[PDB]
Amino acid sequence: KDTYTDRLDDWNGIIAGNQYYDSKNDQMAKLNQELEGKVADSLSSISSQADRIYLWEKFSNYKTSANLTATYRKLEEMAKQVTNPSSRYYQDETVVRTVRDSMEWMHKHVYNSEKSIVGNWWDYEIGTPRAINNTLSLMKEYFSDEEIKKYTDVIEKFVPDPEHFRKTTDNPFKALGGNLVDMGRVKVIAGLLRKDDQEISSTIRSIEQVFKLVDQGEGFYQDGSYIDHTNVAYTGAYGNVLIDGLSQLLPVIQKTKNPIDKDKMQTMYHWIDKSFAPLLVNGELMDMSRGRSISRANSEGHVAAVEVLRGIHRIADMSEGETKQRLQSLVKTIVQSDSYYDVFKNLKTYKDISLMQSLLSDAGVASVPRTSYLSAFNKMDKTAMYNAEKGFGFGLSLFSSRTLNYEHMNKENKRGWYTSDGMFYLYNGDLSHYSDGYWPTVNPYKMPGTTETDAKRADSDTGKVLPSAFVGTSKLDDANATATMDFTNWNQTLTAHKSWFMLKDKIAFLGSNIQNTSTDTAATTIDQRKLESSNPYKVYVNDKEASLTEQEKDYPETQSVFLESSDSKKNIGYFFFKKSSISMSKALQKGAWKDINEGQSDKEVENEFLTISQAHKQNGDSYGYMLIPNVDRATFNQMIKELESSLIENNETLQSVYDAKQGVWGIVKYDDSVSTISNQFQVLKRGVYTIRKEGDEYKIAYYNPETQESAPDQEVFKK
Ligand SMILES: CC(=O)N[C@@H]1[C@@H](O[C@@H]2OC(C(=O)O)=C[C@H](O)[C@H]2O)[C@H](O)[C@@H](CO)O[C@H]1O
Ligand SMILES: CC(=O)N[C@@H]1[C@@H](O[C@@H]2OC(C(=O)O)=C[C@H](O)[C@H]2O)[C@H](O)[C@@H](CO)O[C@H]1O
Ligand SMILES: C[As](C)(=O)[O-]
Ligand SMILES: C[As](C)(=O)[O-]
Ligand code: NA
Ligand code: NA
Repeated sequence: KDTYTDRLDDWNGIIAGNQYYDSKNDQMAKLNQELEGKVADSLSSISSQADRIYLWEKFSNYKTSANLTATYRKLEEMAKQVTNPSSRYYQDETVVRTVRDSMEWMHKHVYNSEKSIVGNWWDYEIGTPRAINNTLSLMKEYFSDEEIKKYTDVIEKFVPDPEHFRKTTDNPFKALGGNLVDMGRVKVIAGLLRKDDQEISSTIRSIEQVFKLVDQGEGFYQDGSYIDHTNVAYTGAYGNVLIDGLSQLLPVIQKTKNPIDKDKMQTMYHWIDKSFAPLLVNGELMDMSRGRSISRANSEGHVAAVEVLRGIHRIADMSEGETKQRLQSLVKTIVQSDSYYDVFKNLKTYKDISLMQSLLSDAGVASVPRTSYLSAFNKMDKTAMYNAEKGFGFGLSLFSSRTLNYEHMNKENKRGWYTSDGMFYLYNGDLSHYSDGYWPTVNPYKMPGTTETDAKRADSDTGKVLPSAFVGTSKLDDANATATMDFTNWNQTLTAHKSWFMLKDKIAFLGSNIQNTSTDTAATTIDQRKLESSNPYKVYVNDKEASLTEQEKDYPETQSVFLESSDSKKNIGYFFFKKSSISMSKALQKGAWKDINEGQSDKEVENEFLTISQAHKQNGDSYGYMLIPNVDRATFNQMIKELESSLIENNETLQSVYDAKQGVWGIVKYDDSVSTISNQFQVLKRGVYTIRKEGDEYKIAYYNPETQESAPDQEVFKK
């Protein structure tokens, strides 16, 4: 036909990839079989109505916008198979007619220009328009240009401006990040289908906004942080959509009359290296960056990581030289380190499957274990740490006056209340820990690392920002960093100076100035670990075996707790600097995804959890322990003797831990007094410090979380 048809061909090759199908290809045949099964269920349940109320009973209530998108996506699946020579529905007359009559019908009494948004705007402006564009693009050889325009006009009505969304509403918003990229998958493709040049260029010009790094608001930051929805850490969900979608569009956009400059897109590599890579551990995308996505059963950590990975791979594929090789190496190593999730379970197009296969089999592409790293995403109040030598990841989830604690929207993530109240994540040998139903079964009132009262919480509640701006991480190098959070709980009835000292192969948790003005009880959850019935843990308290029950047992005068597995890479030890009074329990916890996300299944799910907590019955209480993972029993026992005097101070104004072996100090100061440390030096400014001594020279890393600035050494360090 023309260049528009040419671009749409490229698009079809990216969103479906039928030209790349090979029946002898196992992974490919598996996706084909899934699509076959999907079309057969749709065609068999579609109402052979005499013009009935709906096309599919399951998606009948057209008041629930979700049903418009689900319906058109079923037609897209049909379009994918009708153009697949290997599908039993290839060129099938009844499927071609079902798709054509279904479009005329939906366009008749459900989705048209004379309609208004009912329910979610996203379905009307992104979900449905994408499914329609894809359906028409794939089956453009069965539709007339006039029919195509006819079926896309409704998209032009709901989405006429490539710069704003919710345009037909009373309060539209500027499109950026993930939503802006979907604006390209909506208007660039519809523009191609309609052969509308102004639409194409105006939309590509708008998408280019996505390449600019920001220092405020939504978007990617220089330090690797990604914020969306005003002030929510969102690299792992909206960022996913951003890279996933942009990578599909680029090859098509780059072949139109409005290609995008090569230096404008150079920031893509910054996202990959600074924003995405640090959040990927053993093939898992850290949940602290996925917002409300965590409450979706079909998008657990390893699954969400493939959206990013397939996006990175595409980018690598259209790159060249060492950039291509290096990105290739990045994707290869991450995928191969994932022994838990089969990457192919989330590569939904033949070209994506093909790319992955050749990548994994090309001996020319290096696949070397990733090195140690520590990212202080201070612009989104999150910190990611990875130790390659011992093999564990650590995630610190916080929030402040600059960021929302959790997102509960569209009935999703109803109980994420405390997922940012100083919650921590440990990524060890059990790659499935935060998967297999962790979210719907974890007790939402006892999120690991958090200090909270036992007051009941409502599902209808929504996120809040923190009163204090004193939240931040001072990074010294790839293995050492210190963080603090001037914590106040949701109803301002409890406070705590929570601090963390990341010291290469361990993390110290310090909390002081714990006050409670309410009548509820306060306690800090040391941990709530999801167990594997296959790899049971042998629990020790003070080095003596302990038998945990469903009922809470008290362990006063506890100096240590050790969780021993047959696999040392799953071991977790906790060393209490000062004998502490803790309680522990191991109980089967049940729940359903629908409990935390209305749109999910109410099918019962269950998992065994080991919970460790320390109550705080008096004002001015505190806690202090070192988390030491991946070492065996004897090594842990030897290490706690070494750390005997690692606690320097832990009060209302000063918290510090010293790593004698490393010669590294972690310090948090809440005021400007002169603090003398280990009779060696003095720190003089309120803020966060990570200091290392090398001979008589001192390496200083200082960060004032409030002003988001460091300071000349002579201002904060002395002697
Ligand atoms: C509360 C408000 O002003 N608007 C609500 C819609 O929110 C917009 O949605 C998104 C997005 O969905 O990515 C980004 C925008 O920043 C945000 O203002 C919301 O989607 C709908 C449906 O829940 O209700 C509006 O009131
Ligand atoms: C980032 C986010 O949560 N976006 C919401 C949509 O979720 C994404 O949907 C798709 C897609 O259908 O292509 C891909 C992603 O993995 C998933 O996170 C969600 O479907 C819609 C409708 O509820 O709302 C968006 O805000
Ligand atoms: C807003 As609601 C229904 O999830 O509680
Ligand atoms: C139902 As409710 C919001 O009280 O949990
Ligand atoms: Na309630
Ligand atoms: Na509710």
